[PDB]
Amino acid sequence: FNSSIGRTAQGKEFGVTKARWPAKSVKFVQGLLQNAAANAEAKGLDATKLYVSHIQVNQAPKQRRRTYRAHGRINKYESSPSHIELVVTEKEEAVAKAAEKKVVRLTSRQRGRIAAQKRIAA
Amino acid sequence: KSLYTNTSRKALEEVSLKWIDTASKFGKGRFQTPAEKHAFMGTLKKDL
Amino acid sequence: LKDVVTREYTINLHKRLHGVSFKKRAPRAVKEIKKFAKLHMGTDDVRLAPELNQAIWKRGVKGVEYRLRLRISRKRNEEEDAKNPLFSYVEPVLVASAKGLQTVVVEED
Amino acid sequence: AGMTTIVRDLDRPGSKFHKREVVEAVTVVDTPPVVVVGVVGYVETPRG
RNA sequence: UUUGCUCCACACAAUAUAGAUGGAUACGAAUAAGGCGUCCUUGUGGCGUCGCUGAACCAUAGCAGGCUAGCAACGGUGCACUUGGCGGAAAGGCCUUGGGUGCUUGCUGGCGAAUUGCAAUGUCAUUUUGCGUGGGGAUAAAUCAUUUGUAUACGACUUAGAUGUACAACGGGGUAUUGUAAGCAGUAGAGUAGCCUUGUUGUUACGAUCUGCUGAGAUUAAGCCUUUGUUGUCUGAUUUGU
RNA sequence: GUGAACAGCCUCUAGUUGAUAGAAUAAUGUAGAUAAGGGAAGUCGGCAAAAUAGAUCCGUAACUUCGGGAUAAGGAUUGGC
RNA sequence: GAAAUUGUUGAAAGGGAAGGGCAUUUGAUCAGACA
Ligand SMILES: [Mg+2]
Ligand SMILES: [Mg+2]
Ligand SMILES: [Mg+2]
Ligand SMILES: [Mg+2]
Ligand SMILES: [Mg+2]
Ligand SMILES: [Mg+2]
Ligand SMILES: [Mg+2]
Ligand SMILES: [Mg+2]
Ligand SMILES: [Mg+2]
Ligand SMILES: [Mg+2]
Ligand SMILES: [Mg+2]
Ligand SMILES: [Mg+2]
Ligand SMILES: [Mg+2]
Ligand SMILES: [Mg+2]
Ligand SMILES: [Mg+2]
Ligand SMILES: [Mg+2]
Ligand SMILES: [Mg+2]
Ligand SMILES: [Mg+2]
Ligand SMILES: [Mg+2]
Ligand SMILES: [Mg+2]
Ligand SMILES: [Mg+2]
Ligand SMILES: [Mg+2]
Ligand SMILES: [Mg+2]
Ligand SMILES: [Mg+2]
Ligand SMILES: [Mg+2]
Ligand SMILES: [Mg+2]
Ligand SMILES: [Mg+2]
Ligand SMILES: [Mg+2]
Ligand SMILES: [Mg+2]
Ligand SMILES: [Mg+2]
Ligand SMILES: [Mg+2]
Ligand SMILES: [Mg+2]
Ligand SMILES: [Mg+2]
Ligand SMILES: [Mg+2]
Ligand SMILES: [Mg+2]
Repeated sequence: FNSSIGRTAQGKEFGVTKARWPAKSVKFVQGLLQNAAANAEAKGLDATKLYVSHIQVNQAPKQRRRTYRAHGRINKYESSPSHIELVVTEKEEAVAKAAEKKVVRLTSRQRGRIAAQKRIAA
Repeated sequence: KSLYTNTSRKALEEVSLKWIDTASKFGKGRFQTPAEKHAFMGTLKKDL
Repeated sequence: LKDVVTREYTINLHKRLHGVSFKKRAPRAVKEIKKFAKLHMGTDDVRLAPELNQAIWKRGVKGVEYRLRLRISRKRNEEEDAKNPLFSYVEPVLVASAKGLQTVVVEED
Repeated sequence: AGMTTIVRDLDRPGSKFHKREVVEAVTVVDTPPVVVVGVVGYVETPRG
């Protein structure tokens, strides 16, 4: 949602010409981060490890409202509201390995080259 | 340095300056030297 | 650090106000001062004494004087902890002519 | 730096202003001795 | 921002591949003329020779090529090294010296090979990347923000900013623009009043304007010039690796 | 108050200071303006714009239904004390 | 609690549209079938 918008230098930080400062978003999002930092202190999670894991937002049911256009005509004039939701998580390291073991399957002319590669060589 | 030699007569003319405007270009200047200035107006309420 | 200081400055408004649209000049004048205060003290927080306001709007909107003698007092902020620990406070200083006065430092008390 | 004006005689044997004074405008470029600090050699290559 | 980078070495792990599988094997010029050998007087020369295709040339035998002995040669060749030289058209390749070392199918021997079961590509090239190791080598900047105006709709461009011919804020001097400030004084002033001690300038004042101090006063970089004075500031933010 | 004036412009009383803001000041605009020398050559055409303007005084044509035409035209003067 | 349509995550492709047909490489995924 960017087309026909300003250009600022402050966007080189993310590789982008067009970039904004939409206050009333920030304030609603950071007022919801703040709410998870609560719930995490309350859950006993290490407040240092925390990283935002999931933060989607989709459309909330609109708001009607009208506007008065030329020659005695009405036009919609709608609010566009939002569901936000975020999830923070204790960061953590590693994952080890562990998986299958690959069930190797090779013809009799294919175990031959094998068990001769040992008989023949190292 | 130019990229061809000009036989332009209009070039080769060996010019010789007579006078060079030293009068201030921050207005309608009259005086080249403060010399010339003090010499013409006389002395003022600051000064000697 | 801090420092807690008061000095008395002049400011050329005329230069900072040259060109400015009339109905905006005296408002730009106010603002320009605030600007002038952070240049010197370092403080985002800047307050103008209501007299300094009159001192400004002395001559209607378009009629700001060219020069203004100011008292910029830097002081420590108090209560509900604002971002910065400090603020400025501009007061007008009763001089006959603001011409040719350069910046003095005020020793207080 | 800017321009100024000059007065000089003229040597256009033919013109109505031959051996007469004329006043011409002249710019003036500030040109303090440049300093040599490196050297480069180039080469012809079927590409340039 | 948790030991990050780079070049040399191996180790694992990935991921790819317009498509290895003995060798891209170097004059130039002519074509109703040339290649090569050879002789000479060194020429547009004498003599000879070749072509008629690279079907050539070189290489090619040994567990996808193992393990071994010996003779004859004194040759070849693979590798790491060292000497001297050449190459800028994209040089990144060529050549030459000298030791060391493996191989030699130049020739003669000893041993091995099955059972991959009658074929199943029967796996042997080189791509880029990533993770630890240790053997050298190296210790920057760019961006936001602030700022200049040689630039600008926004981005962009052009300057500046860790302590100095630094930068800003005032102040001073130059440079300009206007046309003589406020104040004070006067025997300037058409003139008007008021108290007499009714004038041998009678006095107190008042009067657009005038004159003096006064080319004075005001303004002057906001895209003028300059500065030994005055005062202040001089590490916030983020990003980047072959 | 100026002035012919309930005009315009400024003020007393009373009433407002309501009309999204902030930063800039590119092109192109809308609305307000000036421009050397020339002066309708512009354009369908003076479209637009500009010039005139109050008051006092001098001066005033053709034509006329004698009522006009007529502020015709053309001119001078205008503060302050 | 379908669709149009939207948010996040996962995979894949994209040198002036995208979608489609025959065929096959590649990756992912799945049935059946042996005895
Ligand atoms: Mg567009
Ligand atoms: Mg637009
Ligand atoms: Mg835009
Ligand atoms: Mg409307
Ligand atoms: Mg209606
Ligand atoms: Mg084998
Ligand atoms: Mg000038
Ligand atoms: Mg000051
Ligand atoms: Mg302007
Ligand atoms: Mg690290
Ligand atoms: Mg030859
Ligand atoms: Mg010879
Ligand atoms: Mg010869
Ligand atoms: Mg051959
Ligand atoms: Mg053998
Ligand atoms: Mg061998
Ligand atoms: Mg061999
Ligand atoms: Mg193999
Ligand atoms: Mg330092
Ligand atoms: Mg400062
Ligand atoms: Mg005078
Ligand atoms: Mg005066
Ligand atoms: Mg005096
Ligand atoms: Mg500008
Ligand atoms: Mg000084
Ligand atoms: Mg409106
Ligand atoms: Mg800007
Ligand atoms: Mg015409
Ligand atoms: Mg008109
Ligand atoms: Mg005019
Ligand atoms: Mg007239
Ligand atoms: Mg008169
Ligand atoms: Mg339901
Ligand atoms: Mg496609
Ligand atoms: Mg298909």
